[PDB]
Amino acid sequence: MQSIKCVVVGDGAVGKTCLLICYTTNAFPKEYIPTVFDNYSAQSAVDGRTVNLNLWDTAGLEEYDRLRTLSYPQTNVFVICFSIASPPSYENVRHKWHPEVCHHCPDVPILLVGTKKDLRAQPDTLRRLKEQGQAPITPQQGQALAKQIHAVRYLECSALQQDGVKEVFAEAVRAVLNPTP
Amino acid sequence: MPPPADIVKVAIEWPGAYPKLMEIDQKKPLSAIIKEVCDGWSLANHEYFALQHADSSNFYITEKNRNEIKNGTILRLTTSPAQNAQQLHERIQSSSMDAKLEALKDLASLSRDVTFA
Repeated sequence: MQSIKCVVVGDGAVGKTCLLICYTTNAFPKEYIPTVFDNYSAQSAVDGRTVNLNLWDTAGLEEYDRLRTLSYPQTNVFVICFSIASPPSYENVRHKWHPEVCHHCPDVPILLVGTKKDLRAQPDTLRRLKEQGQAPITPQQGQALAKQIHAVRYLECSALQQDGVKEVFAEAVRAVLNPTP
Repeated sequence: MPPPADIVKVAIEWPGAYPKLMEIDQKKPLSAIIKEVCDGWSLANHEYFALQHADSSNFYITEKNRNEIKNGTILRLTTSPAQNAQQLHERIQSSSMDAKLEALKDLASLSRDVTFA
């Protein structure tokens, strides 16, 4: 019944606007429309507990660094989307997200979902990544990264296929209910 | 045939608290808007709350300049002007110098409205 505040962040150019449009209209537009900020208040009850999903859209622009960092302290939960097979994404995450969230608040549950996984069926991105001499991230290193960021259980959901998103939210709520000591 | 414009999106922020979403129709009188807000948020004493613009102007909603409201704009809830005036008057003769300083600064900054003056 305890409604908890939420902040949704992610890497640049990942499909935040598409996700927001899908959430607000139950659609899937491939067109990209610039978005400054958004906030969705959803009344969803899981396991008999009424918690309001206070969604927050964030911008990775340099000008709004102070605006983004204003709500970072004292945040109770994060929804982060990142590319699974982007070594630059891993480097940026290790440089910015994990050390800060670990040092500031050791007891803030964080929900992490990997994105950009349905591109395997498209040979275009495979050829683009092939010409630069880049290889996909090994599963063992990904699992080590997932277990080394103080995560009880790492899970991913598909947005294009609409599979596991509600399950991901439910398991995140359950983990918040029973977190690590 | 233009699509209906009776539905709008606006977030009402709070100091230290995250906003909540509701649809606001400016055609109806402000009393009806306040009553609907109180019904939605289950807040009593409807006369002790008001609305303001969180932009650079930092002004309250007025009948002559209410068209500045735009979708996707940051707006935060504030205390009613009557309560602000009462607390400023109480802190005019307060025992704290810093309280007097900040109260006078806020009064000087927020003295650009005619009806509230």
